[PDB]
Amino acid sequence: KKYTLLAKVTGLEENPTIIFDCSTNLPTFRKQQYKNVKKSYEEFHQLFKYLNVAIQESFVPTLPSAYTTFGINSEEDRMKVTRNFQLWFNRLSQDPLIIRNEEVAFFIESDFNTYTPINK
Repeated sequence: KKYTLLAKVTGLEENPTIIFDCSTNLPTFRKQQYKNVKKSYEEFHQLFKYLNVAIQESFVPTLPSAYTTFGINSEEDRMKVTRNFQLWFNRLSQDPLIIRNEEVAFFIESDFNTYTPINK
């Protein structure tokens, strides 16, 4: 009965890339299954910055630390950062008012490294 947004962070690659699959039934999306979505950290910052000021009635989860995300040096670091982005996606998906915002869809569906908000 509920709208759902399920992200599975599958890996990472200045401006690191976060790789994830996405499953949703939200009518704001073009389709339902997305595989190997690639988003740069700066695109995440753009989405957070929009949501933080656009949805002030909700708590928008703070992004994983840029310092630790940009500072990956061990495979252990890589796993910890992967888990951090997984936790971020999980908390985002748990707010039904946030996932209804079409900027979430535009972020996920736009070309790698191109997302800035459509809405002002």
